[PDB]
Amino acid sequence: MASITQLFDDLCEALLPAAKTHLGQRSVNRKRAKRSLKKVAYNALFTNLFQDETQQLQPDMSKLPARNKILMLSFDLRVGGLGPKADRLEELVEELEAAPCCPLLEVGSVLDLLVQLAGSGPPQVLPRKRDYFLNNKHVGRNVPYSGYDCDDLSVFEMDVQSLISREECLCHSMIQETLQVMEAAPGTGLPTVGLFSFGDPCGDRFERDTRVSLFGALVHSRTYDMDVRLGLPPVPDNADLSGLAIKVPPSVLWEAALTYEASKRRCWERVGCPPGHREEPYLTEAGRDAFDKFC
Amino acid sequence: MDDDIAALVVDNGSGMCKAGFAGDDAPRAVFPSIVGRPRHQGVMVGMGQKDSYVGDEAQSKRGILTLKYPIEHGIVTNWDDMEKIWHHTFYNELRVAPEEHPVLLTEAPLNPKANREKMTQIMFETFNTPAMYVAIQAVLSLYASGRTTGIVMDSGDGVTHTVPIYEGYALPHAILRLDLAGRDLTDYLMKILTERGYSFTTTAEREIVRDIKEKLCYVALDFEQEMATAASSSSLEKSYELPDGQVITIGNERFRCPEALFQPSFLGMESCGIHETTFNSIMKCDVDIRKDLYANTVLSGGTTMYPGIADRMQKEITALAPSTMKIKIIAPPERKYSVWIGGSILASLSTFQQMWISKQEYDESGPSIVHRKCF
Amino acid sequence: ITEAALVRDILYVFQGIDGKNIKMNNTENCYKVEGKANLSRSLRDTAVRLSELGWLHNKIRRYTDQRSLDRSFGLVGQSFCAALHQELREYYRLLSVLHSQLQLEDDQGVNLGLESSLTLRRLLVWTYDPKIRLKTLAALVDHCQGRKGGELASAVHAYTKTGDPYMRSLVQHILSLVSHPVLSFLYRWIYDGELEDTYHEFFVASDPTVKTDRLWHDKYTLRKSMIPSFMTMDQSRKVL
Amino acid sequence: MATPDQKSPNVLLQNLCCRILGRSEADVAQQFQYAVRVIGSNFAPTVERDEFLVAEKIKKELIRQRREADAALFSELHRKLHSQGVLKNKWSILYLLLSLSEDPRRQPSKVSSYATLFAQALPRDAHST
Amino acid sequence: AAAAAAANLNAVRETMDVLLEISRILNTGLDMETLSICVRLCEQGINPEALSSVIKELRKATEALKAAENMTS
Amino acid sequence: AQELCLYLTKAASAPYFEVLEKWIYRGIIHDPYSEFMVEEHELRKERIQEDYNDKYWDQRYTIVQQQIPSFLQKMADKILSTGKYLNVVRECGHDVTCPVAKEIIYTLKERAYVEQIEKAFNYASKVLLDFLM
Amino acid sequence: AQELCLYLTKAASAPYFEVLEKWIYRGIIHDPYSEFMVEEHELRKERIQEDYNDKYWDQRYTIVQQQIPSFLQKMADKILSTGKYLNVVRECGHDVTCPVAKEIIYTLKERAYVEQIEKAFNYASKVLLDFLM
Repeated sequence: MASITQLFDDLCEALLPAAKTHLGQRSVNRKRAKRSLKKVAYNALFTNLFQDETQQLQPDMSKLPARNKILMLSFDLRVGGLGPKADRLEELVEELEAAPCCPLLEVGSVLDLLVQLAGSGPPQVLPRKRDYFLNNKHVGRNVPYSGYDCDDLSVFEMDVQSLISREECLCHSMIQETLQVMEAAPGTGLPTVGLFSFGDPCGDRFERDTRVSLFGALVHSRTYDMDVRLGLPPVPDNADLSGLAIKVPPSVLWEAALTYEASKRRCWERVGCPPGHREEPYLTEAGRDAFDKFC
Repeated sequence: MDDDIAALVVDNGSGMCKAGFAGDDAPRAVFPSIVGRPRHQGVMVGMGQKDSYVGDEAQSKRGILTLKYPIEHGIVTNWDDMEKIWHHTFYNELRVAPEEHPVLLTEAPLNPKANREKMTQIMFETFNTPAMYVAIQAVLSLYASGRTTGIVMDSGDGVTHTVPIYEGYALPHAILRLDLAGRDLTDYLMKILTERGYSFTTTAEREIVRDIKEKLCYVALDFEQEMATAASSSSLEKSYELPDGQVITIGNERFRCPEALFQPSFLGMESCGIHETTFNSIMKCDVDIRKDLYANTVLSGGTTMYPGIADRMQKEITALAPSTMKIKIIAPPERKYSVWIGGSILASLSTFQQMWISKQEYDESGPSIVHRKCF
Repeated sequence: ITEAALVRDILYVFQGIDGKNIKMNNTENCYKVEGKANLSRSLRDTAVRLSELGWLHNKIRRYTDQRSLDRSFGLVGQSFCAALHQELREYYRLLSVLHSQLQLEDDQGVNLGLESSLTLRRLLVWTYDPKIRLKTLAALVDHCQGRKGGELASAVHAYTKTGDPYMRSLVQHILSLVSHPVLSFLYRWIYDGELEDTYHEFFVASDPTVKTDRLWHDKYTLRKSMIPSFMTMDQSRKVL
Repeated sequence: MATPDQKSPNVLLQNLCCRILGRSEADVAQQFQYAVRVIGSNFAPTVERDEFLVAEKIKKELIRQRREADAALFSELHRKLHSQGVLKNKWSILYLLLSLSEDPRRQPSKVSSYATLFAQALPRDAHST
Repeated sequence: AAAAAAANLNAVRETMDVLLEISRILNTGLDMETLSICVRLCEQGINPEALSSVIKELRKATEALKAAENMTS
Repeated sequence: AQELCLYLTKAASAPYFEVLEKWIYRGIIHDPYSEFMVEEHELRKERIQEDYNDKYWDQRYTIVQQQIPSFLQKMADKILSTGKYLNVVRECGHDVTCPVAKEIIYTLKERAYVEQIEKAFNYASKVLLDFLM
Repeated sequence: AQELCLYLTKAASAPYFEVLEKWIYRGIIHDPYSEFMVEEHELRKERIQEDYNDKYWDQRYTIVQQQIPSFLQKMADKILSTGKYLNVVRECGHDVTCPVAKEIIYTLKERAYVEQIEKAFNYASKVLLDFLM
């Protein structure tokens, strides 16, 4: 058997993101990421290893047979209208469970993982084109006598409408994305940042100040906007009164709930909720604490 | 590249100490837990010979050095020499400042609290480490197995331990120690090689016999059946050519030697077999956890590298455990280095970074912190 | 002449239709802008750039029409035409999207100087990659002209050696699609002995005149010309 | 401290199967699967959400069992139930109870004939569900 | 062994089909090959709940890494 | 187009495979339009035994070459013989229930229908041989 | 400009590194454009065993000095030897699956491709040595 370290290494390698064609920094990032991902993976692997018993996850479904979880998913799929898919999934699950000689020792545990992997799989599923024979309701040897009910016809119409709408949505999205790319600010969105542009001076404070000062041209202002109308500070109103001072720069469940009993006490002063309201004794008689309060 | 000062990982195996940096897949340094001091102080003093060499350096100077092992039968016997060995490892092999790196230390199962305290004192005062932790080697191997409940079988050269662990906590009442490991099997193999007509008498010839054992011995799935096969067929017999070209023949000793794991009397050991030790450890465990311990049996250490040990263990555990008990023996291919891998794994946890004993905590609590701070 | 009229004409040329001011010049085998004086020379050059795409479109459509009617093109040829038609359908879908965008620009009436506005230059930019695609397809058609069967497969394999990764991907997809029927027929003949070679397109030939006495010697022959370039001669001999 | 909340059909079906069979869910997996399959593709757009039809049917059944006093009691109970605003799908509950109703006379030990009449109910099918 | 290999392959195929259906509904990014590798790991006794949590964490890490790669490219 | 043609082929084979099934399982032609590859000619049964010509064997059932499906052409003669045998068995007064009667489905890649036809031919041959012996 | 050149170099090496990978991993030159530093010469195989010259070893594959990449020039001889060994192994009838086959990527700062080439050379050398012994 592979070592757990080896199996986790293989898992991290397969799960490593496919490197974007950017050659250089991603290789070193990939080696470091492999180490970091291993650390993250081990943190997840041992999440419960040093977790106090108090974070006992809900015991209910974990103790359920994997078959029961699969049946639950099948019921949801049928409710989801994927009846034929639910039937096929049930058939395949029954076949997997029925296999008398599973070559895997943890095939039951594998199924349990798959239940634990429920919702963990990859998803646009191009809608299953209607096989000409599948919608061939009136192509058969033993056609049952049916009414004229076109419910399936309405479903097919909706499916075709969905297909057309999906193609239209894809067209609209492609248009919007292409315009949005085409709509970037002049000189913005270029793939070679700074090679054909004056790179944005976001990094170096000196470069940032140079840009906002226009290489030091600006004296008292800083700006990132290229369309700014340059103005100088207005003449102070007291200049004609006080003269011109040198400006010094600043130095800076319903059924569980059902088992609730309620008071039979009623009154003819109350009709809207006769669940009792505790007359609340008075003059001594409310007990020692009230007597102490009275004292 | 963020030069994250890597914590130190030191795997102290019964036979070999393995050390390296956190986030490495294997310890960077692996050397015999041996410190050699020059046999003749006089002649080689002028040639810049050190007064003592440790580990691989002791082996390289074995001709002129008297070797000492500060760890005997898995137990530290010379704390000053062990600290000197660790210092040599750090400064010459790893070439790191321990004051600059957290140090994860490993310990043997049932290490005396006073021994842990002395180790902590040496680590904090000699190496001035900013932080340290002391973990049981078998526990790290268990963490390397991705488990929080189970029994770890750590088998080095000098000592064997059985360490039950439940929900991340070792079960001390069910921990068993066996003073039978690779050294005893090596001596048995040397004996059977001498009986075979290959003379191994020197410590160099003893090491040759050890290498022969490591290369050609294997664990029979059924020791009696393999012995019968070797007696009935030379297919289990092996010839070995000595470096001088002398050919020695080894037969059932290929499987008779590891047969001592099931029948230690075959090596002349009075210890229980691996099956009996496992049974006794299971009985020493809680009945509710016994199923999981059988299901989480991890093999660790260099003495677990024997071929066929897994099948024999499976057979024996199945014959010894309740038929309803789920028994699973985990024999990682790297189980010779499982301790080091587990130490790297353990030390890599983000939540573990708070578990280190800092130098400040050592100075606050002293060597007794090992009994007071590391739980 | 309004730019929008040029856009409409360019969309027609992309549809292979002559515009009001841009007509196919059969003498130049290209769409020509009518010599009305009001076309900017820059506008004329842009029209020529688009007319290169229209010429490629017309060439592709001519090829499709020429081979769709030719029953003698055989099943492999029909499959190749079908794949080409599918790619042309994708191109036409893209063209329809572009037309809808141009219609949106015409209907909105605003000369929005935004970087997103459909300029003739912007149209050229949006069709630049499509232009490369169409150029690749046209080169494939030209190289495959007159080739059929295993010779067509060999021509496709020859186009697979292109360095352009986008061209490489396209040619790989076309090769896989064309070989699926070709490999099915070939393997079915060499494995099952069925020979539905109405046009003698497979690289294995059977002589029906050979008697059983020479069956091993004479009954089965190799159509060397029909050997796909993706098959080795030794592979072909083994299949035979 | 339980607040009424919509729980998945699987949980409800599991509890129902457990209580009906009186065994662990592991022991009713086959039955659970059969029930799940039947239940999973069944939406009633054809059921007319009209309590009056169910009440009339219940009254007729009670009369058939010679339990006119019980019929009056049932009418009063239905009035009280309408007075309480706990249930929203009363038509469904009443239909289920009537279908699951067992005649105490079937008092006695059997019921005289089963000449089902065209009387019945509405088909609701008329709407485009 | 050959029969065992074929049985393992058939089991992998069945698991992949079931996983593919669950995955398609699941919209999370788990692949078949990784599933086979995990199955080999699962055969080694890994707790399936732990495995699922690890897979989810790996998917989150993969998304973070993809965002980092998209920013760095 | 291949998928469409496959659907169409299966549909067009459905009545033809029904007729084939009727012939192979009962030796009965229920063909109002004479569409099956085998055509029945009314031979006077009285003279079929009397006339040197096997009018029962040779004239009762004839092959319609034009009605031979191209996909069944390789098996047509076996189909003819099978139906002849079934008709003989019925004329002998032995009611033959074909145990191999299965729905025949058009398939493009597999000639499974051919193998089923061969199984039926073998069944009819065995039944006829046992009857004769 | 350095970043742009690095992108361009990686792109141009992609097919070249693919050819290198094919040669080093399979001992097969699948070089349609004669871009690799090693050129194959058609040696008459009959005389490769017959001629005293190791035409299979020495003449079948030749180094194209002009085709030596400047970034690979220091490792070219090792590449030549590796490919020679792999070609011999294939010609010896031992099917060699190179377990170390990995994508070779051009990098400007790191000579990772050099280390990968060295690993492949060592693997091929080991395989060849075992084959010869």
